[PDB]
Order: sequence, then C-alpha cells, then structure tokens
Amino acid sequence: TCPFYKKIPGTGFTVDAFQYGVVEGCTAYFLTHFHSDHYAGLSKHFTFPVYCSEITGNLLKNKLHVQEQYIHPLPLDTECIVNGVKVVLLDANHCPGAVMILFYLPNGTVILHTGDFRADPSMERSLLADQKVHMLYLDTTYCSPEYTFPSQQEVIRFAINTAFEAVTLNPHALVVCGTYSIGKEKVFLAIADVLGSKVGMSQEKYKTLQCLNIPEINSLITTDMCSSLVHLLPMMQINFKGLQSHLKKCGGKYNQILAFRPTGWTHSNKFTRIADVIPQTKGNISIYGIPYSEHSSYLEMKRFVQWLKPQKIIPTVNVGTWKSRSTMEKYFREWKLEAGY
Ligand SMILES: COc1ccc([C@H]2CC(C(=O)O)=NC(=O)N2)cc1
Ligand code: NI
Repeated sequence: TCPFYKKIPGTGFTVDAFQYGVVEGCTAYFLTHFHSDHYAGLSKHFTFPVYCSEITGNLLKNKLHVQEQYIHPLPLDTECIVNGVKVVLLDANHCPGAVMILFYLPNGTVILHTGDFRADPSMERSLLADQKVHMLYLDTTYCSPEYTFPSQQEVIRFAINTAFEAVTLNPHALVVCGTYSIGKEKVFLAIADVLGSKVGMSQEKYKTLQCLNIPEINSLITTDMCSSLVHLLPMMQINFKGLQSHLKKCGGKYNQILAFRPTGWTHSNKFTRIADVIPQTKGNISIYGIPYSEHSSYLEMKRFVQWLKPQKIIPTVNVGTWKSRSTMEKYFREWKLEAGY
C-alpha cells in the first residue's frame, strides 16, 4: 500500500511510488531522480506515464529499458501542464537529473516536494520566490543538530590536494574512488582533472555516465584499467581485502593505493575538521572516509524552511519510529517559534 507522504492531494499524482503496483487513482507517476529506493519497481514492463527530468529520462530508457512511449521528460524552470495541473521542476542540488517539484493545485494551494535535496541559498532565486507554499514534503535525512559536514567544495579541495601530493611523491600510485549508481561524480572527475588522467571503470558504470549530459565525457572515461590512474569500484569493495585484490589485477603497473570512500556523514565530523581527517592504513593501502553529502545539513535544512515559511511540513525520511517522528516535530516547532511565522 502506497503511504500518504508519496501522494499529492487533489490530484492523480504520486511521487517516487513505483514499488506498490497500480496505485488506485494515480494518472501520473513522478520520479524525482535515478536512485534505487526511489525508482525501485520500475522495469521494461511498466505501462503508466512517468514524468521526470531529461537526464532521468535518458537513464530510464538506456539503463532500465523503459519504452519511450511512457517517458515524459520536462525542462527545468519552466511552467508545464500535466493532466490539467500546472507543475514546475527545480534543480535539487542532489545528483545528476534530480529535481524538486512545485504543484499548483486547482483550489489555489501550492505544494513543494523536495525529493532528495541539499538546500542552498541559490534556490531562493528561482520560480520558488514567486509565490506562497502551503505544504512542504521535506527530505529530512539529516534533521538533527549533530549533522554538520563541510561544503562540497571544501571536501573536493581536500581530495584533490591529497591525491596530487600522493601521486607527485610516487608516480606509480593508483587512486581509487568508491561509487554507487549515480551522485558524487564530481569527486572522481575533479581528482582525474588535477592528475591529467582518464577515469577507469566497469562497462555498466561507463554506460551510466554516457546518460548524464557531461561535456566531453567520452574523452574523460575508459574501461582500460591500465591507462588510467584514477579507478572506480563499488563502495562495497573499498576495504583492504577488496583493494588488495584489485591491485593484483592491474599487472604490476602500480605499487600503492590511495582510496576515497565518499560517504554522507560520519560522527568523527563532530570534534574534528576537514583538514584533520586521517586515513586508515595497512601496508601500501590507505583509505580516506570523506563527508561528501548530497543531502542538507541540519543548518541548511533549517535556513531553507525558515525562508520558505510553509504552513505544513510533511517529512519523507526517518518516518518509521515514534522517537524519530517526535524529534523532527520538535525541531520544526523551534524553527517556527524562532522565525516568528
Ligand atoms: C524542543 O526545543 C528545542 C529543540 C532543539 C534545540 C536545539 C536547536 C537549536 C537551533 O536550532 O539553533 N539550538 C539549540 O541550542 N538547541 C533547542 C530547543
Ligand atoms: Ni537520492
């Protein structure tokens, strides 16, 4: 049964609701972005209209083999009509093709669904500033004051300087970056740029990157794991045993691994700065866990909501326990009292 926080009242619309079969009354299925728990259930035998960004559309067509007749790509920052309802897609600052959706209901109410997002002040200068929002469906992944992490730009700076230093000292060192399906591409593309290298990867990952509208992408990537000093592996394999095994396959081209595991958050952030981050090392392999988040920090989330001043907030993450629900409700109340709305 599709839960209430994936349903848009006064429409036939759902959001990221593809693992429930045919939802009763749903005339259009919106997909905010191509991450697994959000698209889980889509396949080549889906027969209902999907509305999404152009990049998400490319991925549905090529990775999942969804028939072209069911993919409805919409441009960003543009007033569109879907089944008689005005909608706008906004960049979510999450992963390639990820959007937030504004719905303008027939009764005059306006709803913003954030999808997954990392809130930023630049969002204040989009079509969002043009009207009042009555309901907000909010990505509450890190809705607690202990979640601090640096900006993405500080984290990339750290990664670039670390990698450049290691390969300048040892020209036979290899850099490895852990990955999921999409998101955090800037980590490996920025490192490879400073090293003057292409990025080595699996055929399936190569195919994914071809779907993302990155300029000159086919010059930056390869499946040749011997003519590349930056390689991608599944996040699962970023550990001493997986990396030892990987070094064996490269055929005496490399004698050292520097690896990055670009997670969301690690509690070590609490009492330690980005300059202070130290690797785990065993012999010729070092592993850095870096807090490259594609979700809002507590403070980013707070500032966004206090600017928007919604009448009602519906959380879409951490909704499964009484404690979690209660804790989020308390923060929303503090935010409202502080700002005076
Ligand atoms: C139930 O009421 C509260 C819940 C959380 C806090 C946090 C949050 C905060 C902030 O958001 O600036 N400032 C704090 O010092 N503590 C304060 C009151
Ligand atoms: Ni996501």
